[PDB]
Amino acid sequence: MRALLPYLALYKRHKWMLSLGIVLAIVTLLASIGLLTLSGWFLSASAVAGVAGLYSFNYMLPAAGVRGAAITRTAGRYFERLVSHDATFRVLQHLRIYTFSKLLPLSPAGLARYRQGELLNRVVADVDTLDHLYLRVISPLVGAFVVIMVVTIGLSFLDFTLAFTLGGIMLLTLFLMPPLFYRAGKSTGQNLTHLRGQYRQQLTAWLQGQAELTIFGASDRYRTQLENTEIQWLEAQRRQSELTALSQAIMLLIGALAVILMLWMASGGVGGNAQPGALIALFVFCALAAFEALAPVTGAFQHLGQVIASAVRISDLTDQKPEVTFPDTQTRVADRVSLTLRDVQFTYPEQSQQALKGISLQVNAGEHIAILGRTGCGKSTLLQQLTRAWDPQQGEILLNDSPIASLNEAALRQTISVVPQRVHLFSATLRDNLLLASPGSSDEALSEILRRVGLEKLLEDAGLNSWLGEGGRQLSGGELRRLAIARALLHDAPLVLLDEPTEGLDATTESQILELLAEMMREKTVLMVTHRLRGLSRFQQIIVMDNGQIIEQGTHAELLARQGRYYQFKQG
Amino acid sequence: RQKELTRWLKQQSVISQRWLNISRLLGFVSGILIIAQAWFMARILQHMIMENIPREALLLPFTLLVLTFVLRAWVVWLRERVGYHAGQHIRFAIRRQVLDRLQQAGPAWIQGKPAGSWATLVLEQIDDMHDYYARYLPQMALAVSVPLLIVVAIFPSNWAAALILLGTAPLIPLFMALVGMGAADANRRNFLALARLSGHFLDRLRGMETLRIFGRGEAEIESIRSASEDFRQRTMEVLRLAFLSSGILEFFTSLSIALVAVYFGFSYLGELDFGHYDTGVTLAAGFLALILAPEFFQPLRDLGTFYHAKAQAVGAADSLKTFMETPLAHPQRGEAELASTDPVTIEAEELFITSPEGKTLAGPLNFTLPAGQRAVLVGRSGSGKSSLLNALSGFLSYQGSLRINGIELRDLSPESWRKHLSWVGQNPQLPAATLRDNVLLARPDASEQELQAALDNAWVSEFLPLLPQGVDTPVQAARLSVGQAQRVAVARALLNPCSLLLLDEPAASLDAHSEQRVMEALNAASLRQTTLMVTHQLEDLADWDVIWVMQDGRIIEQGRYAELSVAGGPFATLLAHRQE
Ligand code: HEB
Ligand SMILES: Nc1ncnc2c1ncn2[C@@H]1O[C@H](COP(=O)(O)OP(=O)(O)NP(=O)(O)O)[C@@H](O)[C@H]1O
Ligand SMILES: Nc1ncnc2c1ncn2[C@@H]1O[C@H](COP(=O)(O)OP(=O)(O)NP(=O)(O)O)[C@@H](O)[C@H]1O
Ligand SMILES: [Mg+2]
Ligand SMILES: [Mg+2]
Repeated sequence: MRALLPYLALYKRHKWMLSLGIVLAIVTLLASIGLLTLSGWFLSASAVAGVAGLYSFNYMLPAAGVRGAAITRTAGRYFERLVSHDATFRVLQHLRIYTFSKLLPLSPAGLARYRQGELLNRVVADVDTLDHLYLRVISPLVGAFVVIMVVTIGLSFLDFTLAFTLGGIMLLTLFLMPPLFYRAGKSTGQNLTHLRGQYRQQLTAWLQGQAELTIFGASDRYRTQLENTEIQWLEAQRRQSELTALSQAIMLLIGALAVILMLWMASGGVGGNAQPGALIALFVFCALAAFEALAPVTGAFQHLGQVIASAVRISDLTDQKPEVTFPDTQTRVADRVSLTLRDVQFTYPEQSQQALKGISLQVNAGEHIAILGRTGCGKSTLLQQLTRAWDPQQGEILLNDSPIASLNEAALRQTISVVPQRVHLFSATLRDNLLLASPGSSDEALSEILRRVGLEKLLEDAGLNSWLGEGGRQLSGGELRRLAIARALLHDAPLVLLDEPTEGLDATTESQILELLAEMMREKTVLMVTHRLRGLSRFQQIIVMDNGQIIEQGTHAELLARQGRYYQFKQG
Repeated sequence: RQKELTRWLKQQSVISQRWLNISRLLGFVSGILIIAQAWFMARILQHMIMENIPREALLLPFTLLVLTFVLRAWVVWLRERVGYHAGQHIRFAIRRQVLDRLQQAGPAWIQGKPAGSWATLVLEQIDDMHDYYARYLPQMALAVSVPLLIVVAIFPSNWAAALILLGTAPLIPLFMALVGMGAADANRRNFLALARLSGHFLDRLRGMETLRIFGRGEAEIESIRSASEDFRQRTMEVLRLAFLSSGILEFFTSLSIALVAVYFGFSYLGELDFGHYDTGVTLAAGFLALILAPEFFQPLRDLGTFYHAKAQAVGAADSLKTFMETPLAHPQRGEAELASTDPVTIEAEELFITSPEGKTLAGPLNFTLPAGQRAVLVGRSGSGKSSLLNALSGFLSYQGSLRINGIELRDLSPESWRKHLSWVGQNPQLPAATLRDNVLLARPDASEQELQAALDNAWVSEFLPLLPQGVDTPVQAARLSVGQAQRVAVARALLNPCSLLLLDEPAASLDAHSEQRVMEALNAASLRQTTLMVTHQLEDLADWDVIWVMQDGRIIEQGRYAELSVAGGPFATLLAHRQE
């Protein structure tokens, strides 16, 4: 329960409404106990009085409590569900922002080891299970504590050796059972999230390699392997449901032990009088109705083990040290940046392959550059070095005759605008997908840039407010590439380095943007990286690299005239 | 059609009907024991309150009361283990049904979605339906047994008390169903706006690098703040009414304990006398109604707490029903088997090989490849070249007659045919534990000498020492470069002799060193058996016995390279490749 410390400090921001949602969970749980205890005594008090003493018996005060203890049992429950769900939703906001803030400096490098689709579905699932802490673990356990105390202090007035037994039995089952079952299920919980991940990798391997597995005959013996991890996985689940069933047979036997004891012990005498009279049904109906407060406690040993596991998975993810750090020094962003490389080497962490070995190049101001190479040659990795996603081992990068490690983080984003290979379409509006680049751009200027990229079709039917993204209006692959270039125009950086534009297009539209790149970014040092050769005559100093090293470079004619690698794979 | 989902879910229930009948049965035995432990308490309490009998005298009813609490605990333990066993029997049976569907559809349909997205449909969309069968559905059958048993056990004692509980029986569903109105006024206008805000956090996580590039990281936090806050106050218009349905149930369980207390409490006082059967109102007849009034509404209150069990299993069943119902074109299979391990001859005419959805992929085509002859297949991007290789592998269903060594393919048994077929593929996958099990995928029991020759022939040993753990290195663990993941996928293709070899694209997406290294091992490996290799580079194709050209799924060319090149008809050799 040490893992929860960074996240129990986010609750403290909303401590004064979390407690209100808890107090209502105590007033409601006290009306339920009070209504059944008062009614139980009232039947026994009146029946003992009988017909003979009906006039002396006052049936107007208890009948005023019942009218009151029933209007707080239903108004409290309605407000305990709102005020508690309201508090859970407000804590979620502080958890979404906290997770995003810590996962932001680690975005390219701290998450490269995992699977981005698989990881980011785990992180969203984890932040959801931290909300369960208040509703499933804290409110059921804190609320069940002060309910026991007040129904022990309250019944302490009538007698003490009795009210202590309810206090005793109900508090040990509150303090001893949640630990003794969390501890018992600790072994399977770690053995159940291991077999779930194991079954997920074996299923992904089976489904992906569905073409290779069938042909070589192995599609059957990797299904049996997959179906045998499931069998073990479904015994870890069973050993975990046989432990939720056991924690329900204990709270029902413990609840029996309290009722049987107050049926026996309260028979001897309640307080002074040896015969208790109606008070023997006040104790028994309190013992019977008090274990309503501890019904949520039965299942809170499981919902705690999930939050502990989730707080570990997300404190691990967000406590990684960033692979790059930016100086605090201020600087003035300057146009016409002349980028240079001097023998930068790079090896991805936990790996032996050198993904980028001994690459060096020179890009003067205004000098468009094209980098060409096969798939998996490390061209996009060279472009991660320039945006400071990683740091090159034993290398040196200079941006306008000064090291790029000396630029302020905010200033660096101003002097380098990139067009990512995987263009991302945020779910927000079109205006919010273009103000992404420049936040203060006017609505009119934002329209004409999107007009000049040749994406006029998006300006129809109130396009600037249309909801494109995951919700609807999904852009095609062809016109999603035109959107990224639109952002790189709003941002207006002196150096605009592109990563495989004109990829996945057709011949007629890829010549549109590739002309657009050299039409408006004439004053920019482009440094385009593509594996598709087209219209490279406008680019000077074409650079060809294979396997993380520049094979040969020069102007378009020079590699074509000279017998070289570029000339070789140009034709044929 | 949210009702049709629930209809489907209940349809799936029949798998473990023997287990959901014990849970239904034990919801009756656990309803009798609740009545027994209430009658015994009422009979014990009356004696010590009215007759002042000492506790040690009425020792027998205590023993039956203790024995009733032990039995009731045992049944609640029991019907939780039966309930789970019901749940993990539908899940174990749907998952097998889903996996069988995926295996039959073949690789052609699996590649329609990322393999991280077929795992949600199997790992999470299946596990989500557990709480609907383990907990919610047995509890739905406990919410009609115990309430009826409670009333039926009170009616002999006092029909007025049995009418206070049953009086709220029609008034509870009426008001909750009146709150159903308000779930069509708050979950209807907010259905859209509240669906653009569920994936608002994930979509900003998926694009952090895009946010980091433009430096908008600290200004998209305010967009999480302004979309999470709006999601809160959008979804309380729903919850300011959907919690009334909870308030109604908690109100009527308070009015039902109030009325039973007020009616009984006055009945002993003699103020009102209408309930009992003119036999006096014993105290036990009153305790038996206070002990059972919370129990009457207890299963229905717990059924409220199983909302999220129902909430998950309706979202999960949404995507599962569509998948299970889509029409698919699984390849037609037979039991014919050919025992000629020698190179086969493929013949085809009018092959309209068809994708799983039913759309035609490659149009009419006619060709013939004699045994021992290797035939490059070249064409423009998407011209039916890659599909023609799947069709010979069995992943696609064809229309016309195709013959393999004088026998048709559709009636050829895939398990026996694919023992004579070896292929590489484009974007090859290594679906095994290590780099040693991937090479030995054809025969896992291969000797070290045979494995060592395969690694050397495909030149896997060049990059082998510079790997961490050697030949047993796991492959997340050690991301082999594509130049090396294509050389282990080619040491596996030619590990064992075959009859037909199909190299989809061996030299593409490869570095300069492995290009001349793989092909050096795949020009020797293409002589031994018929090989239908597919490439886009014709620089060195003269040695190849035949060359085919496909455009828009139609084959248009034959003959060797020498006679075709000088032919100057539909020849793409003069066109410089654009994806190089
Ligand atoms: C729809 C929307 C919604 C949502 C979103 C939600 C979200 C949520 N939730 Fe909820 N709920 C609901 C709606 C809802 N909900 C309802 C309606 C109910 C009813 C129930 C009663 O009545 O009470 C509940 C109920 C409930 C409960 C109670 C039950 C028991 O006790 O077991 C709980 C605990 C919860 C938790 C929760 C959580 C944690 C969350 C996350 C944060 N929830
Ligand atoms: N995130 C990563 N973690 C570990 N190894 C990686 C990672 N990315 C790439 N590699 C390895 O190093 C190479 C880097 O490839 P990369 O330079 O990103 O490709 P590219 O030249 O951009 N071509 P493409 O994959 O088509 O976009 C890969 O082929 C792997 O061998
Ligand atoms: N599930 C599918 N399987 C095969 N083809 C599909 C599928 N869905 C759509 N298609 C289309 O089928 C047509 C045939 O493409 P295909 O012949 O497989 O291309 P290819 O030879 O793989 N091209 P390339 O890989 O660039 O050499 C194309 O229009 C595909 O986009
Ligand atoms: Mg790339
Ligand atoms: Mg292909």
